[PDB]
Amino acid sequence: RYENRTIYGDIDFRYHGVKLHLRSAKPGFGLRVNHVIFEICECAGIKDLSGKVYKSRNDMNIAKGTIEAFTKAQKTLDEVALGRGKKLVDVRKVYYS
Amino acid sequence: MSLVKLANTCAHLQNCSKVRVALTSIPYTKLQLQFAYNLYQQGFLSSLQKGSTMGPDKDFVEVTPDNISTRRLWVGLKYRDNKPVLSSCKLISKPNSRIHLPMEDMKKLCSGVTIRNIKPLQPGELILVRAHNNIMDINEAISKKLDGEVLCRVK
Amino acid sequence: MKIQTNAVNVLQRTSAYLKSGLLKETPAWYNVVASIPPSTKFTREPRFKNPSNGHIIGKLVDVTEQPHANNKGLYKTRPNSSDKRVGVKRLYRPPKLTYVEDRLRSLFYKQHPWELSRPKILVENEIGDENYDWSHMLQIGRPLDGESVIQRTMYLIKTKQYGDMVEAYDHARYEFYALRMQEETEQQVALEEAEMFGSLFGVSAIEHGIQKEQEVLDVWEKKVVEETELMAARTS
Amino acid sequence: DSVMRKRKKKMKKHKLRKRRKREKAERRKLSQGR
Amino acid sequence: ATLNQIKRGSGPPRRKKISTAPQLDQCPQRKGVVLRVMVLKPKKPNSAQRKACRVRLTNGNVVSAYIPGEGHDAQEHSIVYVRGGRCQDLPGVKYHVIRGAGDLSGVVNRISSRSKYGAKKPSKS
RNA sequence: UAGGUAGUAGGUUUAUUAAGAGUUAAACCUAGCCAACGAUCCAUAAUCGAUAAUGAAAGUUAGAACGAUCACGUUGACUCUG
RNA sequence: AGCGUUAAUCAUAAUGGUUUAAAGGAUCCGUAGAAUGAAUUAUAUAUAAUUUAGAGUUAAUAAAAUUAAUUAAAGAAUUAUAAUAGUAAAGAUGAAAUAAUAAUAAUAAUUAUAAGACUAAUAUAUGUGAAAAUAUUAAUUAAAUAUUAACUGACAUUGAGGGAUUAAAACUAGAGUAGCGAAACGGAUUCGAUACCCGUGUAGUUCUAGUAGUAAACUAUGAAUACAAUUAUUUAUAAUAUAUAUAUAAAUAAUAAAUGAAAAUGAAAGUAUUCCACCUGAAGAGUACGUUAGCAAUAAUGAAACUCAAAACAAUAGACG
RNA sequence: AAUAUGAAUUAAUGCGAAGUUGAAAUACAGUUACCGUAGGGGAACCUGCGGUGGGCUUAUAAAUAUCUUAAAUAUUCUUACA
RNA sequence: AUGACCCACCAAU
Repeated sequence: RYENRTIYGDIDFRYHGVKLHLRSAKPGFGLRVNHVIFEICECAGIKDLSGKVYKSRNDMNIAKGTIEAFTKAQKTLDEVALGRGKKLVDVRKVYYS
Repeated sequence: MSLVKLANTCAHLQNCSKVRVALTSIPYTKLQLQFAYNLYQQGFLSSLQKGSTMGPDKDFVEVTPDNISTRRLWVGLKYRDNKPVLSSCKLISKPNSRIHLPMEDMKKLCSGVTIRNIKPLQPGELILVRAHNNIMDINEAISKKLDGEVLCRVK
Repeated sequence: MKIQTNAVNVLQRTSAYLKSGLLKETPAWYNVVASIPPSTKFTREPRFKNPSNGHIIGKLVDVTEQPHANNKGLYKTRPNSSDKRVGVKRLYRPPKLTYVEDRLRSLFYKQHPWELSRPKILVENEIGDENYDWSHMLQIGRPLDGESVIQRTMYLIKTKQYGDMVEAYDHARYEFYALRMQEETEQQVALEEAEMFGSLFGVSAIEHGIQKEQEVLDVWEKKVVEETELMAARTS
Repeated sequence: DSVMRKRKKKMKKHKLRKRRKREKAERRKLSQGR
Repeated sequence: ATLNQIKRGSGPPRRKKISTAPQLDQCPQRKGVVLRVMVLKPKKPNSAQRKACRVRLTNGNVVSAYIPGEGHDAQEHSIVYVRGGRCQDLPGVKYHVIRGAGDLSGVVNRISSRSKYGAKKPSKS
């Protein structure tokens, strides 16, 4: 999770038929996603997300699909950094909204 | 230079990253060299060397008209926690549809705004921009205020 | 299968449970797999040189690195097809461990097939304590075999006591024969002498050669008792 | 679906029967000087 | 679809919602005269004697309609106001009529949904 | 609606015009010009905004209303006026 | 101080697809393409100038293949037809009927004439062709291979429209016509049998010149390029110190990954790039009508009204044969 | 010239809560089904030809097996040892 | 529950 509220970056994982396209949003933007993604997000912790499901909105598949997106296509900031051999930074706190 | 060649390079690197190959070769051209050099500087690659079709060169070999056909760029792929560091390499500008952005729109792309269906830059992604026959980072292009064709979105 | 994730990622997995509450007491092993992190890269790492024939894997003959018209009387200048057929898989491809000694091994065994018939101690004992001075075709521990002849020809081609491989091997080939010739006499001497010195023998090579054979005859004789006869009724 | 394709067959065959009846009307007073 | 192919025009199927009551030619309620009047059998799995009329309209387009409510004043040659709506069962009446205009009346004692079925607040003493 | 076009395509020289141009009128050359990236022909429609509506946005719709443009005042043509 | 409903508009998914659900063109050649496309350098993002990786061209060495068109041969049989001798059935079917079967002496046999179509094994359609297609033999002509070597110097990727070829049937001429077999007629079977079965057997199947331009023309899978993990067989082919074990390619068969609604695809149905064709619920409909083309049958082009909340595919149980 | 509306008669198709005849398809659906085409037939359909599998990968024995210290040695073995 | 109906069999590689 990013800042303990939303995903790290916009994603597009395709599970079976469901093509989820969730996008991280500014702190505040409430939970705006498919009913199922909402209850997963409600229990996961995500309280600021937004996205859409295209080909086949297979209710259950959306749910398997969503948690799969969170673990497959959501690399945390540390990983990106350690791996690339660099150090990425967070600028929103460097402003202290 | 040829984006078709760049498209083949980007697809090749993705395929090699999926099969977890440590070392792969790409065609020796100025475009592929500048592309691979930016990936190396940004830490997506472990190494960038000249070579032949057989392997990376051990010693310095001069590039002559006689040997140019055999010359390749050897690129070391990086892996961290059983995952490829170069997970995706996709063209933004296609051979049939080239996307030139002004510096202001490149700045909006870095600031989280979607432009001409190009999704905003995410943390740990790279967008390569072509300005004045050089390839550099999208942020680097904005820093030089060099408006030019966009290129690849590395993630 | 496909490079799995939930195999070398247990600590990451347990850690989460350990930080939340799904677990209360850490799995004892927790620390060990922390102290000794699991190799996670599963890269098909590349090869650069053949561990054996010393050949190189990774070079191209740039044309300039050449000037003598090939035997096919012809100065080649433009690179050739194979000379431009991206050979990257070759680097990953494991190279063949080619050994000229292996050819000599087969050559000797072909020239001396009875050596193959001779029992050999293929079972390798602590190969570590085996430094062997091979200027002589005999060593303590290692028995006599065509393999000794091979390891012998090496001195004659390394030290260069003789000349080419063919000549070298032969020099030791006659060296081997002698050891075998003397052994043959020694073998007979034991018996002859022991035979002429209070020695009784329950069974000899001729005895196994007859008993086992006569035993077999038991089966064949009974077998034809059915086959030949059964046909009489089968045809009468 | 082969059954669906077969129905075309029944339909083309039915239209062929109509064509045979229409063929009588064709090459007749209607298609000559009119 | 290669861009050149889209540039020519080969894109999303644009959903133009064809009218379902065209005969009301792009206009709300239109008035008309009840020609034929009959009762009809509804395509099953439903069965009940359906009450309807083959009204003609000002735009001079004949129409098959359906009379709602339990009680009607369908007198051949009445003038009514035709409305929109499918009769689901009657496989033909694609236009309904308004129980509350022209010569059509308002069901008696109609206690609820009176508007849709035509009726003025049954007042009391 | 697949071939269209003969002032048509262009050229030159006159008439008139505040004035360029087949714009008319005239005269005379040449052979063009347009077209399946849709010509010619037919049908429908006044056009538009810093206006109104809808959406996340691209857009999409409208054209009452605000305002901009056009066009007409029963039809047609012409004429003077200016 | 509105609520309904109706009538419109915007939104509500292409951040699609097309082996098997709509949905790849029969095939290829190739024009336009305001389609896309090598390298290097240097100019102000186009020129020039260089390059050889694409793509070509000509040798020379390998090694053989016949895929077209044409001409000339071969062969087992079949019918018929006499000759001959032989006798009473033959033949067909589930079983039987018939027909010009056979007392005119049949069938069977064995000779002998004639007429046609076809081409066993080999033979895997391996392959060869653009796709149609294509394995009896040869002759001529023509295309098609690999590897070097010389050259060319991006000359290309493939393509709207167009053109060319295009199975089986059909058609128009001319010859031919054994067998096969629509139609026809007869015999069966059957409740009925304008069927399956059986007997004659005509259009046709053959050739020759056409015409026409459609097939489940299907791998139901458009073409091109770059790339990605193994194995086993073909097999091409270099090499080795040929007969060996090696390096290459090529195909075929199992898969990894990946993709996928799944079935499964597997160097493509994967990762990518380019170009063309095509699809947008089901019925109505590839219909009507108009138009072009054809000797014609027809072929292409190709609507709408009316009516439904259906309609389709892969995987699963289960009942059924 | 074009469009539109009428026409005896006539064609196709759609819908309909329970008429008629046969049983073409799905199982080996009782003649394998479809594709192209031709002919025949009350009607589904039957028949000729080539094609396809969206039917036959639905693929599952020629039966025959060889010795060397059989051990007081192999077997026992827990830091080896030596 | 809607829910009055169902109709065909012929003989072998």
